[PDB]
Amino acid sequence: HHENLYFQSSEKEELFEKLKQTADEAVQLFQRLREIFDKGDDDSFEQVLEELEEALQKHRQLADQGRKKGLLTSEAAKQGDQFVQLFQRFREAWDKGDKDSLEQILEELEQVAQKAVELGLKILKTQ
Ligand SMILES: [Cl-]
Repeated sequence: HHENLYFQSSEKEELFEKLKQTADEAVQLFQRLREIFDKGDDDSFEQVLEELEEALQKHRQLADQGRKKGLLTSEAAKQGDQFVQLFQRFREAWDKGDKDSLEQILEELEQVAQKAVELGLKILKTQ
């Protein structure tokens, strides 16, 4: 029989801890990606880019899991869609060698990332 995750305090807490753990790893990788980009190490850049893509995908799957189990769709979903779309453009600029678009998108990604940190952690307090 079905019960909303909202009312399963023990299982919901475990999901929320995994959400914060994967967010923390993705945010750490995003900050290292910025530092590597400034240093200009290609191999290190591509490595951290793949690790960040994998960490972001795991974070987003956990968010989808909570919503499938009953939680309402929060404003963090749409704001995270904005980050994912910009992040895919960033990766596509790197694939194509468009360093012009790369640096411009990265500045915009830094602002969207800070909003995602603030919005996601605020919303989690009352989900
Ligand atoms: Cl959500």
